Amino acid sequence: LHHLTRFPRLEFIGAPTPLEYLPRLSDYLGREIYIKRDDVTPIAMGGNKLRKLEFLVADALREGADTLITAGAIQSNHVRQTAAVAAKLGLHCVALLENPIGTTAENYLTNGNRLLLDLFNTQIEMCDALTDPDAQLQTLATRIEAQGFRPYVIPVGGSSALGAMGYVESALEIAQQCEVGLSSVVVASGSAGTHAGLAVGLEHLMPDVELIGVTVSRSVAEQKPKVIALQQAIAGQLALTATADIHLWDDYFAPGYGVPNDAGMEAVKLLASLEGVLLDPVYTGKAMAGLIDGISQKRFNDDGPILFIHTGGAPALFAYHPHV
Amino acid sequence: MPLHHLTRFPRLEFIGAPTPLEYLPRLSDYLGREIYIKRDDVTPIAMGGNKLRKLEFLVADALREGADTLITAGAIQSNHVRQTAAVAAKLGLHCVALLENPIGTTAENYLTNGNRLLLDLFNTQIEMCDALTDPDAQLQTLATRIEAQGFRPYVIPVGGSSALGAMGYVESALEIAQQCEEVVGLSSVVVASGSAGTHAGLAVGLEHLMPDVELIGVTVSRSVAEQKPKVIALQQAIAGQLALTATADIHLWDDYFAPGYGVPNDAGMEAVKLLASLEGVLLDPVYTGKAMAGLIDGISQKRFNDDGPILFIHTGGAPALFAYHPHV
Repeated sequence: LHHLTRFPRLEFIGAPTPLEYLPRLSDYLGREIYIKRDDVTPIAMGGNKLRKLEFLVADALREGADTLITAGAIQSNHVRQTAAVAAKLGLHCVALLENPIGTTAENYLTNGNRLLLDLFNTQIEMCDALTDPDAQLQTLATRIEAQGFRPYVIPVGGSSALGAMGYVESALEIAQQCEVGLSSVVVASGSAGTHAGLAVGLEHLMPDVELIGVTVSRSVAEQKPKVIALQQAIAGQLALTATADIHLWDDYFAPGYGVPNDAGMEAVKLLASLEGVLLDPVYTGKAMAGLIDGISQKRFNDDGPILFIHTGGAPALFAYHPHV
Repeated sequence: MPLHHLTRFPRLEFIGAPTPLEYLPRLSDYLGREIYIKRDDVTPIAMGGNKLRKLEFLVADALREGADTLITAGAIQSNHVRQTAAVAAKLGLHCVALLENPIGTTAENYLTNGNRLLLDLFNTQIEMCDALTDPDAQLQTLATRIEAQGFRPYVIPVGGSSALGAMGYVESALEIAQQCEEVVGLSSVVVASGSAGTHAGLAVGLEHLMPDVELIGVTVSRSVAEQKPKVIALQQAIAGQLALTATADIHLWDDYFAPGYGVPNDAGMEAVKLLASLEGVLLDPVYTGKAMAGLIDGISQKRFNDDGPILFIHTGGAPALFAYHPHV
């Protein structure tokens, strides 16, 4: 795994993020539950996207870029973290945003992550839909370049093979921190970089552990090709083999990306009330709902300890309140 | 060596490792002065903040007493209440909160979003009152009612600001001294001064570890005349508990909080926008935005002892941004 040091990398996090036992949640579910606190990173309310940006933005600087361009929903955590990093480094930031849920709710449209974008002086470009994100970002990049800037394009969710190296890094922390008998790891699976990064790292570091991605936007059939593709791409770049099966549960995100559901919201309440831990309605709440039902349906490989990867997202709580 | 009596006070571990102390190169470039930041806003519990350091001592005391319930008070958008509630949930303690609306707003996000929203997630029992006219007395009346239900209550004062709670910031000063060692020779430290525990704890710690550093408290709710005896009372009580003397004068600037506690002002807003746009750092309209506006003006007016490096204590507060939006 030494090839990770060959990639340029900025230091946004520093020390490994905490890995904690959750004794009250464990007592309630009758199962040992641990949490990787990737929500606690120091930049602009934190999250998983920061691990990716350590690599992506290092690349951006290597190319001498002065502008970061990315895309996501109005309430995207990735756009928020990209914009914070841009501000920190004196780079301009252009965000291509969509309204994925057709809401006119004031807090969704203007509060939460979207509010922070304004504080970070993000240039906002609206679009009807992100039907072809890569191509749409490329078009915007040319226009911004025509204005006299030197743009660097960061893909949706920061999920490229390079971005996903942040989660190979996270896997190293996990492996060091777990040295008890961990059986399963649960993570939200969205743009797939987090899932795929963890997949490559955990195959080599903790081969006996089962990694489960809980989809937040797509069926198993649509999502599996995406995760596998990144997995193979990451593996090649690190000069590793990656043969582990990708596991995905798609039962926990209906009626679609960015729409809260009851199981998800109840998971948010459960973690807040038992552990003082804040999840979110779009990602971690749905992923935790998956973990809980996995216990209910005896869906994991065995009865042993489960590690939940907290990827962040809590600023969305304030955007989604009171509804829509 | 000098702060060794801190050992005798029981404490829970909520923070873990020392919080980051960071240079702010873009802010420093703009202000023409070396600016560092102590990131007490980045702690692991429910969006972080200064109040957590106090809770390490207060809640340890509660557990030693056999208490199963935490009672405290503050504004609807109190960070202290939010952090207290989060710790209570984590430890399986009941939490009861006496809340007031200090600004008389009817704005829906102030009333129900931000910190207030999180209170419901932590299952806090919420008690409204017209105003916290006598917080200590009102807390005791509530404690009596709660005790009558069979609960074993532990009353935490507004802001967590008792001599015991303030030990959290004596501890913070130890981190600061260690982090600055052979790295930076600080001239000044700036912190928001509210219920006064943070200011007072830092005052005691810094007098002993870094006596030549100038500690500036920027008031968020009171004039220098009203605030200073509160800080001094705590400073002296903290020193006593540690078998130390504290002879340092307390310094406060009160020019930066008008028109009052919990009301945003223009300079505060501009300080929030400055830190966000230059450093990707999130301040808040009630506390840190106002303290930072003080730091900035202090530089502009040459209010500090000299032209040397300034450390800003980031005490947190950012969830209030979502409560104050779009207006109050």
